[PDB]
Amino acid sequence: KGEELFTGVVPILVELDGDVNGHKFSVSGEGEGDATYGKLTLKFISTTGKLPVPWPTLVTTFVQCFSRYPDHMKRHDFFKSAMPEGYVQERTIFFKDDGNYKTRAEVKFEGDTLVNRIELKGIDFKEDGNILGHKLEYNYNCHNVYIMADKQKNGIKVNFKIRHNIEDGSVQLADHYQQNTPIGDGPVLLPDNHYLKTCSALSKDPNEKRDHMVLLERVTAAGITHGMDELYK
Repeated sequence: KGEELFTGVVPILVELDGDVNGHKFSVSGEGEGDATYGKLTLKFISTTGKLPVPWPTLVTTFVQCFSRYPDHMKRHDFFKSAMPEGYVQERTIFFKDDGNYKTRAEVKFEGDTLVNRIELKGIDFKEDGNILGHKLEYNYNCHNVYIMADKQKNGIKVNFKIRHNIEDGSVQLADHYQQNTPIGDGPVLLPDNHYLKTCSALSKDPNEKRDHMVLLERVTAAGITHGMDELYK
């Protein structure tokens, strides 16, 4: 079905307008995905100047439909099943001992292009916190994304904890509460419990002047039966 839509490489467009503790900013991303290898390549650029928050804090915000689901786990892939029409992705991200982001996004095909348009509001951040104070290392760890069906909503409930290395020394945890629901009136794949093993590499474009981020990410569905295909482990 929608599965077919991901047979190969898909171009992606990402749009984000945000406001954190009153700071207004805008980001635009482009790149492509290949669910066959569970691989994404993306570049984002702030259009509103220097980013008021660390790039890393937005990674998760900025298309799980690109995950790699093993053949045997295909009945579990809500994301792809959800579309041509797309899904709405809503989240509440709690930065431990700090503020929080609430986000609402729509992911769907617009032509040949897989698009992710986002609205983000962040509040209660500490002016000299790890976030506003930009105390995060420019890096990213691997994380297990837990997935569950949400029968009642005809979608899924997703939960995970991101671990942000603090330049000072420890880790800044960010707890993610996530919900996905189909935009269309079609039937979707409500899966059995599972998870995606995810890893992201953050870099920069030497020949790029605006504040930006280059993201290389890989996602492999897991939790039901072991695969050698598994990213980590």
